[PDB]
Amino acid sequence: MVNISLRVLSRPNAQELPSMYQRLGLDYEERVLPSIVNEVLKSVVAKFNASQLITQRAQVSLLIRRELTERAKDFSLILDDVAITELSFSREYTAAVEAKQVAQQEAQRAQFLVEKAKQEQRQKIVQAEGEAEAAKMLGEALSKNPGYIK
Amino acid sequence: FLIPWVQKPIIFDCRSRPRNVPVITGSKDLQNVNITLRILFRPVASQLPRIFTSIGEDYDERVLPSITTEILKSVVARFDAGELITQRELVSRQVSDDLTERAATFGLILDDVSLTHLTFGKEFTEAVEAKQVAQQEAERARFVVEKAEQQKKAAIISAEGDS
Amino acid sequence: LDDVSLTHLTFGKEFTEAVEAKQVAQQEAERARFVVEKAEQQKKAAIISAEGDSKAAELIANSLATAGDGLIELRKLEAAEDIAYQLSRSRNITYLPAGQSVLLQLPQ
Amino acid sequence: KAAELIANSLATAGDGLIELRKLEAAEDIAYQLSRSRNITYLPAGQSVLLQLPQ
Repeated sequence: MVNISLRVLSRPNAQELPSMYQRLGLDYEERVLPSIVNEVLKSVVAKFNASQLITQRAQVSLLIRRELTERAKDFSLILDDVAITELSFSREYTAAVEAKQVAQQEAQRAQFLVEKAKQEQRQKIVQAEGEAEAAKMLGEALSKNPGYIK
Repeated sequence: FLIPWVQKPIIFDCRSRPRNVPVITGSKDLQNVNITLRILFRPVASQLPRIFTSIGEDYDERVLPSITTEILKSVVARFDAGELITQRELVSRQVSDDLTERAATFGLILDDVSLTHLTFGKEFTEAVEAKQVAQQEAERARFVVEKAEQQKKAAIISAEGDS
Repeated sequence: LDDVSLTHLTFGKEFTEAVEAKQVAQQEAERARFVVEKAEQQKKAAIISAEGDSKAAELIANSLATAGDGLIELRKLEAAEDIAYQLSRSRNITYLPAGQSVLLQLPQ
Repeated sequence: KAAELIANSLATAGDGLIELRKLEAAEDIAYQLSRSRNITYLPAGQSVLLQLPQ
């Protein structure tokens, strides 16, 4: 079971108003929206697994948006935006957030270590190069006679 | 001197006035870019009769937004988002010349055209921040290189000195 | 029936014992699993380090090859300096003596 | 198992992989065998507080 709250912004199409009134009535928003939204949301959600809902949410929201738009259009409604808000379980949501927080932090730290390793490797090479050129320079400099080297 | 009911003077302001036109355009990368163009322009004094007859009193509102949006989108499409950050001056110039060319037809002269606030707003901070961090690290790397050179130099001089 | 749920499986004395016992045992399990996974972490770290050095060596060799023999030579010197430092890492600085406080009497 | 994994990783990573892991370990061991840290210095001393007449 997944609890999701969909937020939708909508406006009627100005040209179709007479059709709206005839078919739906003045009450167009209350009668049509909840029905269509529940139907589409259920239909879309059914396709995806719970794990996907968490990672994939942007994809699901767009999918619901497109489907809802198509359905809404027949109603002569225009939807400016459709977004899923609050996907959850009571206790499970909290646990879910905690789990995500922890995993994210560990992953980032892992990258810290890798990055630092890279940095040290680079430092080692640069210093080796530096010493090398320093040696070359020193040797060339010695041209100020052997007393120089001594 | 005017004849009171017969003629009516329409006074236009020749002064340069700033106009900001916000435009949302896509870059070549298909990234959304919000740019507000700042335009300072004024009417050409000799053309006023023509402008009034053709476009009208409100010609600033009618012509400006259209041409500006058209040109800006056309220009922006050419470059990618990364170029927009580095290359900003070039883009502004190109927008300026093309805009001036177009504006001239209508009898408007543009004093200056400049891209202002390449965004979004969240983007202002994120972009600057990201660049800042990169810059700091890069420069520190610079310090490292310089310091290494200095130490190498010191070593050479010391050896010479001992010599 | 809307819902049926067991509530308060007890009794009271044992209830406390039960929770306590659960906690301790679970902690023990926590420790065991944590230690093993951490061992894995160290395992990984060692492997990554080895591969890291590995790549570093490859890169250094490549860089020296480009930079030529002279490059190699003084890298060798740097390394020698490092080795020498590590072999003996210590030193001190000398100072001349400081003084202590005293009272000053001003003459009349 | 760590040894085993390393060996396998080296195999995938090729010869170059093994060589510098070897130098890494060598440096590690050399490091611990002789470890210590010293510091550079900045010379200094107190100054004097002198009152000037006005």
